[PDB]
Amino acid sequence: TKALVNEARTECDRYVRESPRFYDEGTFSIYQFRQTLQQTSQGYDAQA
Amino acid sequence: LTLLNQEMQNLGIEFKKYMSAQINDVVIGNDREFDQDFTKLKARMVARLDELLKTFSVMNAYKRATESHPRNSTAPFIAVLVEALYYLANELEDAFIEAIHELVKNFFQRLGDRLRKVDCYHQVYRLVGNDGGIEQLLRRAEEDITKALVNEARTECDRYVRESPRFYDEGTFSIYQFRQTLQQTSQGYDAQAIVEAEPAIKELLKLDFEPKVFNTVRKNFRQTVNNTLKTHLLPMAEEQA
Amino acid sequence: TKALVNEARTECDRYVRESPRFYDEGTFSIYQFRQTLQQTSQGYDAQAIVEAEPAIKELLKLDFEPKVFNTVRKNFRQTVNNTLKTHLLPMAEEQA
Amino acid sequence: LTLLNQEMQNLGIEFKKYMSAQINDVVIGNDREFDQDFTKLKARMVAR
Amino acid sequence: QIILEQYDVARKYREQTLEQDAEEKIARNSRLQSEIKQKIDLYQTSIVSINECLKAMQIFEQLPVITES
Amino acid sequence: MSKIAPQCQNLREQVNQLIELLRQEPTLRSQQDTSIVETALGKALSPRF
Amino acid sequence: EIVFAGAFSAGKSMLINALLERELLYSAEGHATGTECHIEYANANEERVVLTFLSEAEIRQQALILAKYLNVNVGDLNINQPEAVKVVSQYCQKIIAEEGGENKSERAKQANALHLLLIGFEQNRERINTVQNSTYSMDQLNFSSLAEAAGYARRGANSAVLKRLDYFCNHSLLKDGNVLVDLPGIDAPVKEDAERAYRKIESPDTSAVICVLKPAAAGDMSAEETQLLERISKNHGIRDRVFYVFNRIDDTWYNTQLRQRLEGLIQSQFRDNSRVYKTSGLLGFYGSQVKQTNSSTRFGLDSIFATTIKGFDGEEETPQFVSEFNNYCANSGKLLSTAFRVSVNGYETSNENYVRILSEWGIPLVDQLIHDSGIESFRSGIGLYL
Amino acid sequence: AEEKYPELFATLANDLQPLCIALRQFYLENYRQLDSQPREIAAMKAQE
Repeated sequence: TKALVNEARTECDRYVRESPRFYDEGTFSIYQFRQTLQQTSQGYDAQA
Repeated sequence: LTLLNQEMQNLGIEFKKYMSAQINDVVIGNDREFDQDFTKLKARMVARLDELLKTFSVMNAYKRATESHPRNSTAPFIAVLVEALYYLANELEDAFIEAIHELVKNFFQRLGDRLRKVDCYHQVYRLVGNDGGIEQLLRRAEEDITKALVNEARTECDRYVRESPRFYDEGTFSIYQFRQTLQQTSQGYDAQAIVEAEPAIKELLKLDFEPKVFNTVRKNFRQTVNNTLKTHLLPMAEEQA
Repeated sequence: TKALVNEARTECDRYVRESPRFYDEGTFSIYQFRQTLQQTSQGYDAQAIVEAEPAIKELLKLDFEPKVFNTVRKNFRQTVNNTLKTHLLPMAEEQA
Repeated sequence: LTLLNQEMQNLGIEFKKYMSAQINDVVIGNDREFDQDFTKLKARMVAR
Repeated sequence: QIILEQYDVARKYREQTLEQDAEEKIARNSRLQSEIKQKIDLYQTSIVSINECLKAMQIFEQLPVITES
Repeated sequence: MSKIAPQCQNLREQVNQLIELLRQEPTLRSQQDTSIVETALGKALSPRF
Repeated sequence: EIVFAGAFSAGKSMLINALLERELLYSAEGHATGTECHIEYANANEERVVLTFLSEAEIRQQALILAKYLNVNVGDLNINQPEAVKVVSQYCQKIIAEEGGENKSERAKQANALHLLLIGFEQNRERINTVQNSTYSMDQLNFSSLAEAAGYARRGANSAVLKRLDYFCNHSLLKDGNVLVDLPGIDAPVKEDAERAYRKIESPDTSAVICVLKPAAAGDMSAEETQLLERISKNHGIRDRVFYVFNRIDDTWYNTQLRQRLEGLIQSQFRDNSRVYKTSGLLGFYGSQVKQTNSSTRFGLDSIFATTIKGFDGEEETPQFVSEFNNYCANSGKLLSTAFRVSVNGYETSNENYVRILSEWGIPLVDQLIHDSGIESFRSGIGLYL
Repeated sequence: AEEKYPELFATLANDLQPLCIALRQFYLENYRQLDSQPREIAAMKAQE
């Protein structure tokens, strides 16, 4: 049981690593924040 | 007996006038020592900003990111920027707080030293076998003003973490430069490859932060200090009278 | 409470400062006093000045509304959140 | 006796967690009563 | 968690010297208090003499000390 | 001297004791201003005009 | 290890002599260039000193530097060449004569330094090794007493070529195991000397540091003093083991402006003052020495100040200590709260006025003067700390 | 004889008072701080 839980924990932590499929521009660009920032998000609230 | 009462009233009026004169001399800028202390404050702040930014390291930010997330040995490349912002803001806030402490204590010590010479405060001990409450109220106001100023500085400094548009200028540094390292150039999970981009991000942080610090220090702090002093001391002087 | 009242007092005193919106000529010029002064105000009574009240009211509207809107909508929420989160947590640690 | 000491330590941890949860609920805006009070604040200020 | 578990054992181990430490601390505090008390009486005598000097010819009162408690 | 008085024969030693106490205290030497009092004392004893 | 550091001519050596109540070191202005001093305990029958001379290499280095500054056209083999040594010595003498005196100008001081360096190298050549530093004792150098060795090192040339001096004497202060290390002036012309002093103060072996500060006489702080203070504060190991001493405080007893400047400076900079002290090393030491004299010697004028009282035209030059004693009695006013009623006569000479004052009053006045100097307070404080 | 001579003592006292004020304040502060501590061993041990 200890060996298997160690195996699972070690293998699962690799998921956090950003795969290139996380960077596909056509689906979602990370710069979409700027449109909210430029006077659209009138405050520090993350509601936008 | 009535002459004694007259003298006490005149003493109170004189003390109020002296405190108002001192505070307004500070406000106008006629207090040369306070001007020296404030220019030292501003120079120290600008020097700290410049030195800290020019000495920034990506590895320290990545180490901070790893600390912030104990349950993982790897941090995304983007966490470097976030921890850089937070580290800059936090260190600047600490410098603000320490310098504010220094300035406030020095000003209060100078005021106390020069206040123990005039005949107005001198005359209190002649007709009364004690000082009344001048020292107690002075120390109370010292603590209150210090707390108010440190709260002001902490509240104003936390806005720096917010990403200004100057942080997004593409021509200086694009955020997508990570992909070139990722695509088989970074053969591993080690962030050593990211070290190549350090100068560009340093310049970007310069562009983003310098206007914030310059505006804050040159605009607000002088007025905040003057306002806190003039709004805290005057009522205390009235209560002492 | 002391910290928040100090914050509010410090932030509110900036309103007295004359913003450029207080100087817009097209709405109200300050020289309109001279017409009252030049033999129109036959005395030292300020009754004549009452005629200009609406224009100065509009000027004060223009000058002040942006200040109050900006302050209330931007700063106070963050100030309150920051004060609470920075005061209570150390007190909780000391209690523990 | 040692079980009592354990219980005291756990109590301290729980109190810290509860206070953090309450403050962060206020920060996020999940505290409906606080939102009501703050909107009353803003409306009163504008009306005044 | 474990180290702070056994505070009772540490106190049982330090009880052999806690009493002596407390007695020494009390003695130190009393000694220093009496020292500054003696200094205060010397200062009081000096100020009393000074005030008596200037009283014969002028009106003034330098600060005395009394009921310091 | 018309106003020569006996009480202040030992004013000398009282002032000496005050300055000695000030010197003894280390921290209070920041405020040390004994010698203005000294000059005032000098013009007090054997006054000159 | 108690190390004394500060500006040149700040009175470190004189302050040390005041602490020891002994004229061990030389208070020569323009002559103490790179001479490090060490004082250690020794039995009354074990009083001894060890002298380390500058090697021929070090002598050549400083001679080359001084010649470069003095713009004398000579080679690098001058110190070994007799004729070149004579040429450079005459050039330095001409510079001094043109400047009107060794202490008149910076160039004059450096020219005299080079002149005495070369003279000592010629005089002590047998005692100077080509590369290594030569070390000798009194028995090796035929010195019969510590006073004789102190006089030998007091000479300008011998001090110019002497590198390190390790004296050993019986003193209760040194009994505990305290070593008094006097360092070259931080503002000394030799960058190497200043660096050596800085390294010594920064050295972990330095148990305590004593900073002698000039502002008591200057009215403000020198740049080198500020640099030393900054370096001390930055050094964590020693910033908590540093004591400050303001020497030459006698100048402010009669000058009120310099005095207010000093008081404002101390209140502004040093927030803590349990480690700060004010003293007059000259007056304390000289009073301690005078306490050992009597009327037969004119209270030390014929014995202690015989060298400094002999004028060129036969007139008795007033010793600096006699002048400052008369000033202390007249204008300082530190006597102004005591039972003494000193009176300075303007129709008399300074030396004769001194003779009369101490003849009427005696040693109690000297004890009051020493108490005013305050050497005992600093000594007792540092001893209690250790 | 009458006006000036008393004045010297007056200015002397006026210049003298400040240092006496400082001495009294410092000594009183030290005394009250020392008296703040408990004197009974039973209560003292609890602090340790």
